[PDB]
Amino acid sequence: MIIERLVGNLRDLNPLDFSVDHVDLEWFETRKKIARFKTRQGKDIAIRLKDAPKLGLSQGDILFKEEKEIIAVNILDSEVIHIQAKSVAEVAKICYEIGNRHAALYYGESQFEFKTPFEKPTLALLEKLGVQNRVLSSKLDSKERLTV
Amino acid sequence: IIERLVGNLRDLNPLDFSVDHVDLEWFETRKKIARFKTRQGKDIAIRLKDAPKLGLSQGDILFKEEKEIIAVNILDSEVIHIQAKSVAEVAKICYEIGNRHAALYYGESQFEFKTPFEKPTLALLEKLGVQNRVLSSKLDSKERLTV
Repeated sequence: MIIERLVGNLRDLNPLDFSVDHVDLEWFETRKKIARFKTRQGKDIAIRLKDAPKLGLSQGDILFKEEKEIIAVNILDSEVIHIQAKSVAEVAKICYEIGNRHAALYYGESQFEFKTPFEKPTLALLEKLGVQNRVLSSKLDSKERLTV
Repeated sequence: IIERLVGNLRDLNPLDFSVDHVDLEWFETRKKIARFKTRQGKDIAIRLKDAPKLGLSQGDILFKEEKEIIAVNILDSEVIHIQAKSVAEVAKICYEIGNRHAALYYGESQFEFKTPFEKPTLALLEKLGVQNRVLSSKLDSKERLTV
């Protein structure tokens, strides 16, 4: 149908248990408040949200639940530079330099880790600074973005 | 014309000396070639070989003959002194100031940072609810974040 409100998330499980269909978003499309998708199973779906989370849609956000049938957001993976900073000093240097390049940036899964989309210049930079990183196909979750 | 630094007043120097000072703005500290006039009115030319990549610092000696010194002094300016509460906040503060393209410097303790005053920057900082005080103080080159 024409979805206006999130119905929670698969994380606050949900043993599934359910027949979950998925909408596949790029990490950059997760901030759309009005749009039309087609689900994995090909259902036609419309979002015009009231009170989208300011951060964007996250993995597992339930768009639809009728009986045992679910539709949920899933974020496609992309190539991502996984930055591992050695100190607080280096954190500020990394963040300030990426912020300068106006690249997107996200919190990693540990204090000194940070994740940005892959872009040749970004990586040139990171290597120039001699910062540790690996490129990986992985998932930029909205809830972990740096506001900006 | 001065081509080489002769160390710094910090590695003292009890003074002891008749120190004249060149007065630079924090943004002028990266000049490699230029002409100044000292505080005492001497005329002085810099064409440096191997300027510190970071800029001239407070107290960098430009000239020493006998007891007479000439040294760099960085004029104080209004500076937002940022005190971040966590590593998380450090990355958000730094990334947002970088975005704004503001200058940024390391403070004197781990979660302290200093940037020129500018209304937007401070608007931002208050918007993020970050702790800061404005103060006339000194942005030393050696503590800049490269870019």
